[PDB]
Amino acid sequence: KFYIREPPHGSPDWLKVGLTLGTSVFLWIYLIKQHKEDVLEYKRRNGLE
Amino acid sequence: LQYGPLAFVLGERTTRKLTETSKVITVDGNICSGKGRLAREIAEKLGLRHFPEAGIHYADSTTGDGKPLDVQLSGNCSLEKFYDDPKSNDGNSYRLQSWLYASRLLQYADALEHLLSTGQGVVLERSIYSDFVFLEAMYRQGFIRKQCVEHYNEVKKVTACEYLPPHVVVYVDVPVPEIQSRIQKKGNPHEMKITAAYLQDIENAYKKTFLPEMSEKCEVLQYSAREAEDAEKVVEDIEYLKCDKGPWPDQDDRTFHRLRMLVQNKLEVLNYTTIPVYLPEITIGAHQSDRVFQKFTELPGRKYSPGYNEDVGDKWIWLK
Amino acid sequence: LLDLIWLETILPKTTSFIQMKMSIMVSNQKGLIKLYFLSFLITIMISMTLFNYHE
Amino acid sequence: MMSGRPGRVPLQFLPNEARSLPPPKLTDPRLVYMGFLGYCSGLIDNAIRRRPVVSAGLHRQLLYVTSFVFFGYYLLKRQDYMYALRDHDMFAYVKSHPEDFPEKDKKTYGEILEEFHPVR
Amino acid sequence: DGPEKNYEKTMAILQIEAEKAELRLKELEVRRLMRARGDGPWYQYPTIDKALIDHSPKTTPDN
Amino acid sequence: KTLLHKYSDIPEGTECHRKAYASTSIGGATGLIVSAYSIALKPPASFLEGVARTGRYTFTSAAIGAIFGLTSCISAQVREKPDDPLNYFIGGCAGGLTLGARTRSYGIGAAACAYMGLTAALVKMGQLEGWQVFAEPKV
Amino acid sequence: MLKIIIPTTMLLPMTWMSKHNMIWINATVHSLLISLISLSLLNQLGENSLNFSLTFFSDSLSAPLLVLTTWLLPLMLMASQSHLSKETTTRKKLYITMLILLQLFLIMTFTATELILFYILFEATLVPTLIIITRWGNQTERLNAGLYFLFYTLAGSLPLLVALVYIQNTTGSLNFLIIHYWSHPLSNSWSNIFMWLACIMAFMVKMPLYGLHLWLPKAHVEAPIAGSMVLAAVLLKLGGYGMMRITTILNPLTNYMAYPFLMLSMWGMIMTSSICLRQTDLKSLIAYSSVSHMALVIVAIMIQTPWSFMGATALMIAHGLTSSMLFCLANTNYERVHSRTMILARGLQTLLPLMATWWLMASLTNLALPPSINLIGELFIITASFSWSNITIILMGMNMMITALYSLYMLITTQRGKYTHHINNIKASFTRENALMALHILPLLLLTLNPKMILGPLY
Amino acid sequence: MPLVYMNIIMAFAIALAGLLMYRSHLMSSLLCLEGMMLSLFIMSTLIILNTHFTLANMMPIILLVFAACEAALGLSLLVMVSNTYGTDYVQNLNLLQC
Amino acid sequence: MNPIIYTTLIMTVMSGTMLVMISSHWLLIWIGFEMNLLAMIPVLMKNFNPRATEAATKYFLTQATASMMLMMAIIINLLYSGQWTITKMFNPVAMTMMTMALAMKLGLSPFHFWVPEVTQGISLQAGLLLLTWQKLAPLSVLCQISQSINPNLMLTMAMLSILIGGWGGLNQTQLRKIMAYSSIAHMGWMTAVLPYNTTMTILNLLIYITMTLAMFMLLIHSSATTTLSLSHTWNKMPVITSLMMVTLLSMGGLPPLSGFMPKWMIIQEMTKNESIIMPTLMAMTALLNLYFYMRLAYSSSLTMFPSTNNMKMKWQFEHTKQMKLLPTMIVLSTLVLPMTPALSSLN
Ligand SMILES: Nc1nc2c(ncn2[C@@H]2O[C@H](COP(=O)(O)OP(=O)(O)OP(=O)(O)O)[C@@H](O)[C@H]2O)c(=O)[nH]1
Repeated sequence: KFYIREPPHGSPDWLKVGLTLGTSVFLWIYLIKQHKEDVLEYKRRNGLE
Repeated sequence: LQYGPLAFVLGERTTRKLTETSKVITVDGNICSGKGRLAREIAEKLGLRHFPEAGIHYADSTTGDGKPLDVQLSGNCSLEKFYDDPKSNDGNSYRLQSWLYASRLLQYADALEHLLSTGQGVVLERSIYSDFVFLEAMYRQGFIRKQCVEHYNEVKKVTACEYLPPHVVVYVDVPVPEIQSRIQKKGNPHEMKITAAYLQDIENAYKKTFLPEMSEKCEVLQYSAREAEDAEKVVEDIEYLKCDKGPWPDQDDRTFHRLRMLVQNKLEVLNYTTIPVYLPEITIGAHQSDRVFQKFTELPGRKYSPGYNEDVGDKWIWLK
Repeated sequence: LLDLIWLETILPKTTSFIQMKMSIMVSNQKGLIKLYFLSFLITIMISMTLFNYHE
Repeated sequence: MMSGRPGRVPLQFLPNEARSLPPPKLTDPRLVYMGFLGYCSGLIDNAIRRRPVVSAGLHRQLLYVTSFVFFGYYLLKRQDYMYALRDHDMFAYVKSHPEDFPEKDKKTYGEILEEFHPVR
Repeated sequence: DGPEKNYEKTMAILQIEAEKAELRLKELEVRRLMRARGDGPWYQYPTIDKALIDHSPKTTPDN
Repeated sequence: KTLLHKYSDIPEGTECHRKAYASTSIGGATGLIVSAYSIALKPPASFLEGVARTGRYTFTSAAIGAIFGLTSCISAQVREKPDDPLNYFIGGCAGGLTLGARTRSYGIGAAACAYMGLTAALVKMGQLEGWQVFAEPKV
Repeated sequence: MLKIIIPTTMLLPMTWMSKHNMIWINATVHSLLISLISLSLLNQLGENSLNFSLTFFSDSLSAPLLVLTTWLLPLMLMASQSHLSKETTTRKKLYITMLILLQLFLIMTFTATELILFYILFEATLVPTLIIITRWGNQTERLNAGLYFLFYTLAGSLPLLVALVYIQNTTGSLNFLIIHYWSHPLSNSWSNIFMWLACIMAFMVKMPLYGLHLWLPKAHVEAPIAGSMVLAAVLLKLGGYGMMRITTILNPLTNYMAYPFLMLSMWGMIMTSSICLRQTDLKSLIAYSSVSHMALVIVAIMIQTPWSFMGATALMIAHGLTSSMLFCLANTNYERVHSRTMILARGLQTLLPLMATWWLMASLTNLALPPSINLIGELFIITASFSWSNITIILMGMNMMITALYSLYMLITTQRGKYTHHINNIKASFTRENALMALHILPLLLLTLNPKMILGPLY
Repeated sequence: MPLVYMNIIMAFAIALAGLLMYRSHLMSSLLCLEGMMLSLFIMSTLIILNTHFTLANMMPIILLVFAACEAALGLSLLVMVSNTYGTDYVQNLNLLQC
Repeated sequence: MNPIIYTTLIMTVMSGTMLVMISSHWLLIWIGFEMNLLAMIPVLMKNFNPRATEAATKYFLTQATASMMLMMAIIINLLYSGQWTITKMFNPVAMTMMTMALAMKLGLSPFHFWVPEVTQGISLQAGLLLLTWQKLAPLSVLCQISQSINPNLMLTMAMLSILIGGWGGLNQTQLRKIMAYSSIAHMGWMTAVLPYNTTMTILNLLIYITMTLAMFMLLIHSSATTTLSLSHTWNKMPVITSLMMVTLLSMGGLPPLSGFMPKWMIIQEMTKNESIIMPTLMAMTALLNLYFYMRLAYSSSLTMFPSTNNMKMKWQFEHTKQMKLLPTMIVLSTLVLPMTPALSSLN
């Protein structure tokens, strides 16, 4: 192609990409689970409902 | 993974791969003194690879497709203008010398990286240590001013000391009048317009500072034209010398790590090639620099990081 | 006389010149260790009881 | 202000009691703005590396905003707990010291002698 | 929209901001009192804990 | 602090001699402090010229403080306006011109008039009000 | 106000990703719809300020200025692509971004509710203006211009910040509604005098007052045209607006310390006007005229009379429009001649009849020809000052006189004469600039028809 | 507040004054530093021996422990200033002033 | 230096700082200080130039003097109180001596001439380390003992730091020197706010740490040490200078950038403590810092400067050092103002 040598990131690293999405979905579903736990626990703390 | 501190911590050394056959050589001599020929002969006789003499567009060869970029974009200087009109106010000559210095600097950088990474030896046509012969020979011929010479020396001291001298260097001794006859028979009209005093001055500057100071840094092999004709004898000479002179032996793996760090970062190597000194042939103006940098950006493969330019045929940029 | 002479001299240029003049006397130290530590020494008892920071 | 409050246990983000407070909403404008900082950090990261700042490395930018929002949630919960503690210590100290918090015998402007300044 | 829009909105805004204002004043006064006297939940300063003290009979009787 | 307190004990205007002496002592103290720092950071060449430098600095500062004190007391007594901030303002130009007259410069003492007199007015205003430059932690 | 804030913020991605040719068109048109949306904000309740939310509110003083800024934003866009044609697309996009950030900060400033937030955005307008003045400037002392402008603004800004935080600790809140409804009389304490000085001098620096007005003849004269008009038209109004907000808690002290500054403006407006007469550059003349008009606004503010406030607001609006138009005309002539001395190119009335007109009513509005909003705004202040003190009139009476002189003088010495023979680059009037002066002029007479809108909160 | 404490404190004061004043050499300043350390050791030892703070007698030992470490590091610094300078004087150590 | 040796030395510096910030015994805090000092010198000597030796010396003897002084204070406190706990000083002399004993470590008082010197002599990376990590420990000790400070001494220290730092920064073209003077000014700000509310000190320290990190790693990625070399970066790489000027505006504290939030909050605190002259004084004299910030910004991005022809090859080659956490650092360096009340998390 253009570059005579292989590029530093030309073909993307399937590994690092895979961990990137894997951690991001982890952070999102942990965030959601935490929010639900906090809202229910706050509801049962002061006996609101 | 490219070599870094983590590789040394892991255990990636370079004394292990480096052997006796791992040699870095430069074949130096006068103009068309058969240095390229003899360099190739010692290359494939000793089994070592060959990087040709660095020129204007050797760096253009290093990055991307390797085609020689536009002269204006790649240092706005030409060897043909040097040969035809030597003395002019535009100062193409010192621009030529500085760009050739930096190109040979990066050539030596890549050469050092090669035999410090894979262990295969490297052969070259001239180098930094033979680069000064030209500039001094020109300056003695009423060619450039001494401010350009002092900028050259200041750049040499701060961009050559971090590197270490070659293993062996071969000199092909060809008399200057024979060189004049050779350029007569060559045919290229530009090399006709040469001062024979300039050729004699190249020869003088070679065997007055280059070879002497070389002899205290590595092993020198002075060969006459006929002596260097029979390449087998010169390769068997370079085989049997001692390979025990210079800073190459007293070179621990930690200084190996240092020199690999230096060579692997090209921007570091030529960082001091652009020191602010404001020389009449070196200061590209603000407007000229802006336009020329924009032109370099519109050139394919030079807008984004190498391996990300979509215009050139890259792919997977959105998950790269 | 007023705008470009007296108005410049009355506020902007005077302050700029003051800062220019005395930043020089602040930042022109000879860098010697002896005088630096001598100044540290003098500050010691100046803060100790000369200003009576202790009491 | 609160580093010396009795009952504090060191080196832990939320001291258990904070769950009795309403957790910050996921829609919270402070939270989404901290997510915006995640997007911005991606833009500089691509720009700092000579990349197509908008389209390059969608995963890298996506990681940036996700990371900022998570630490954003916990910081907001920590932020609200301290302000709640500030109000709790305030009013409790107010009630515990009635003499130092006098009440005012309320009267109207018809009896306040507010001087008038003629605007001439 | 009608004038009652702005009227009730200004009622709510004015009440909320007045509450904020005198709450800030109470905050300043409470902070002053608690820093001056220390008889409060915050502004407490570290002091040596008594459980470190050892009460076992030592060599010297009248320690 | 007691050396400064000497000025505080003497009411402004009255006892002009004692106030002048106290202000002269304030000036002299600042003078030897500045000269000590000067010969510390900036190296002198010998003992006698070092005395010349510190004497010049303490002379300038002592003159400044003295004339400030004299102008303040005589202005507060002559006009019977002790609370007058402008009482210190004459100490400014007195502090200004002579300081320039200590450096043999015109613009130096000309600008020193306004600068030093204005700062003198504000510090005096510190007496008039309950200002505290170094306020103890209250809240 | 987020019906105007959110579209202004979202205007940034449009320019920042638009193609190499669509940035100007898109920014101009969408800024025009933004101005159209802000035209609604002229809807004002009788006496209650429109409180959209806790942090955002508007009344009959903030709304006209906000409409002025929003309507102005297309005008820099139309005036800039002449001197910005030969630039990289990214650099042009950032210039546009600086302009949008400036307008956004001005909107949050005018609609701010707490005095601290007002201060934050008010000063925060410095940064985009600094970039515009410094990087894209063409003259020499642009680098000096930025330093002078920033330092003059800040030297007043920081004491204002200290005074505002002290007020927050003492009074309880910096909210305008609270500090007005819960306003308390101010005692004649000298600490209170310094508090008044801190609360006043920042705005008076940006007013500017005479003496400390050197940042304009060294800033507006040097900035690119877009920066020049956004400076003179609105950024000058920042100090007046802030003073109108802050004099609520600055009485009855003001009058006793109103004496120095008032006359400082009253006398100053003469000298600046005289400085206008013996000028050499068009832009400097317009800058000094702006200083004089803003000094008249200063006098209006410190009278603290209802009539004075209404005339003040009218003068701010009219002066913004007139100064923007005059700067645009000066840029047109300068670009056509690539110089700024008002002697190099004279007698261009014949060559450019529409420019000759545009200059004619630009001068007329600058000269305050009745019944233009400039004249009524001036006259209301004159009547208020006369009620406060009679002698003012002669000084006032001097001003427009000298003003009228220079108000016509440049027109005599730039178009009403004989053309210069050696110059030939004056081409046919590109309809861009003519249209631009149209969008400058027609709203001026339209507001002249119904000045009850720009009359301020006292009406 | 007893007497021997006065002598040790006064000795530390003169050693602090001596450290904060250089004349020619680098070794002399280091010696003055270790003299400061000596005064500190003697003072602390006196204090803890007098108060029968038995668990605290290790404190002068740790003082000396870090004392020797700092002295070693300082004299290695002097080794390098001698290697790049031939001598050890401080007035010629001026290359960083500009 | 062998990379493992460098890693161990960095870990020892961090462990000394941690020992300072976690120990209650005075001797242990001094031991952390000693470990920090001991492990810091080789980090400076990493590049091994005579500048490095000069700077490492000047660093050493100042820190050694400060630490010995700190022992004199600890021993006096023990003599007059009998306690090693870090609560408060029971002898006024001991504390009015440790105040400058802990000051030369920060480098704010007239005990500041060492800072520009060491900063200029040593390399840029070790300069980042010295100006960022080497200030948490003494500031932590000051925060712990803030209850019993003589306010006059500490405020005078802060004022002198601010004034001399801002003035000295006006007269240097080397980036290391003006960053050292900027660090002195920020030391003055935090130390001024220290006696009243240490939470604001922590907030200002965090903002300064992140923002100086961003500034220094931008400098490293630009490979610039003098003003002309930094100005030359526009031709090779313009985004670095573009971020440079924004980060410099944050250095000066111009809002709505992040750098205002400390300068703002500090002013809000001491005016609550009836201190009015001091906040105004600092607010006005921060303009000296701002002046050379704008001078640096002018000749870095706002005006493109004469470049060098050999940069045609420099544009040809990209960077290799990643400069981790830089894009995040810029973001917390410029836009965190709307999340200002989050400072309550520190409290
Ligand atoms: N100014 C300048 N020109 C150089 C330098 N090194 C090489 N050149 C030029 O590059 C070319 C080198 O040619 P040579 O290798 O000497 O001769 P040749 O004709 O290629 O033949 P061989 O020597 O057999 O390879 C000539 O144009 C030189 O003038 C240098 O350091 N400075």
